[PDB]
Amino acid sequence: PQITLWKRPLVTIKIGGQLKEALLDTGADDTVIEEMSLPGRWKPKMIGGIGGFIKVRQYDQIIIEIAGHKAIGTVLVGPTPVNIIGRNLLTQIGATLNF
Amino acid sequence: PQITLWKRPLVTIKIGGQLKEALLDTGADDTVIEEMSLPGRWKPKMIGGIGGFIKVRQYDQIIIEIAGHKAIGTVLVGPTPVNIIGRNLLTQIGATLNF
Ligand SMILES: CC(C)CN(C[C@@H](O)[C@H](Cc1ccccc1)NC(=O)O[C@H]1C[C@@H]2C[C@H]3[C@H](OC[C@H]31)O2)S(=O)(=O)c1ccc2nc(NC3CC3)sc2c1
Ligand SMILES: [Cl-]
Ligand SMILES: [Cl-]
Ligand SMILES: [Cl-]
Ligand code: NA
Repeated sequence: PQITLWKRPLVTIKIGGQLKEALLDTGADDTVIEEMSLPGRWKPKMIGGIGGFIKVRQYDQIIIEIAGHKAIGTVLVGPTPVNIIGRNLLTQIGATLNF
Repeated sequence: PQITLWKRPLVTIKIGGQLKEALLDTGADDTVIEEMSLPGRWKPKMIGGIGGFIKVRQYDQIIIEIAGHKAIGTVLVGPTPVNIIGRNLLTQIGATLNF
């Protein structure tokens, strides 16, 4: 698909058996999801955004389905105001910015 | 161009006759630049994201070149960690997301 940018580029994802709405975010290195449980090992991380830093849990090797496309990668879980799909997963679904 | 996302989508912008680096950011509604001088009057705004928010100065109808493409629109100036080109200007340069 081609997604215009007149509105936020929101998509449905499936993660951890749950459906969520998330923003396709070329400005995000990593994927950051609101509080939820995920299986397996995690480690803490601090990540900076516009308003300073938040503490997150880093889960590696998490499968995800983004607007129907599967991939796998690291997911950060914590108190983000928006669920964001970052470049680490956008690459895997073949997303590009075109102009 | 077609910009893949294996690295950050950094481009050169020109604003006030000077070149700066900025992130093409589909997750940003608005364009936010580090402290600089711009002409005219400004209005107040707050913009929030990961970590919380920053207070910025809103300048309207500013001439800005993004990756060689000419735009004229709103620029927010304040203590952002990174210069961000948001959807207000990405739509002026004709950018879409594609996969
Ligand atoms: C979080 C999203 C939803 C909004 N932001 C754009 C976003 O692309 C921001 C842009 C950004 C990049 C880096 C530092 C600060 C901001 N990305 C972001 O925080 O991603 C984090 C993810 C993790 C941790 C790190 C690493 O990569 C960067 C960073 O991986 S924002 O906070 O920078 C921003 C920008 C413009 C803007 N305009 C607004 N307009 C107001 C609503 C009417 S609100 C707003 C918020
Ligand atoms: Cl990853
Ligand atoms: Cl590729
Ligand atoms: Cl604008
Ligand atoms: Na894991």
